[PDB]
Amino acid sequence: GTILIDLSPDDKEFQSVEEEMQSTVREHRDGGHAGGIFNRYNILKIQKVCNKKLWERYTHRRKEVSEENHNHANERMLFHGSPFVNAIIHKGFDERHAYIGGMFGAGIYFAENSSKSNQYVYGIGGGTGCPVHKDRSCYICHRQLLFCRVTLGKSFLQFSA
Amino acid sequence: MAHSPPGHHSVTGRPSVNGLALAEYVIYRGEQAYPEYLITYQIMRPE
Ligand SMILES: O=c1cc(-c2ccc(O)c(O)c2)oc2ccccc12
Ligand SMILES: [Zn+2]
Repeated sequence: GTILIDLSPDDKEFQSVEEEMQSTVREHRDGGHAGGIFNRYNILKIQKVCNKKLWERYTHRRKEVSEENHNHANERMLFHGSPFVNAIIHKGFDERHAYIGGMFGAGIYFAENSSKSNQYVYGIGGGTGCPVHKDRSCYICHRQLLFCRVTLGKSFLQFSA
Repeated sequence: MAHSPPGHHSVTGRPSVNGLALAEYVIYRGEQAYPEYLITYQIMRPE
């Protein structure tokens, strides 16, 4: 049920998503090991993901959370990077997309920094880099990230490094 | 997949060392997220 619509570079929505992508690049403490060395991206394409069933599944849960939390979903737009982004856009998030070894337990992880999600595009820790050149810093090969809508509700604040 | 802490719907991982890092978040139900945009890109080699 999923379709992908190309946004024109002239479109304000392309421009605001490119800006959140470009503006939330940071340096990482691994010096680029996991995601590569770069300060900016060459954005080749931005596509809107539309799937009716997955959207309704999201809004249902969003209402349950909201009603348990004085009518506040606490919704955010956050990045997600993975070798399975082509499965996620078709079947949605589920326990197969969970980071069993993550710092906050077995769940599904999202980032405010685009460059944090870029570290997971070729796998946990960047895996072995691009399929074609085996390069975690490949400048030739095309990469893909998801920019996602996420419901936090009453969030348990974990302080951490 | 684990459960969220009793009385809560997600976890916020607040950075408490790297002052430039933004937050990270964890949900325990896949239904709490929706993939809005697919972005195709190259990282650019600094000049
Ligand atoms: O975008 C992320 C993807 C993933 C991720 C981790 C393990 C996986 O098997 C996966 O499919 C995605 O982890 C993150 C951790 C912190 C912040 C963002 C991410
Ligand atoms: Zn490559």
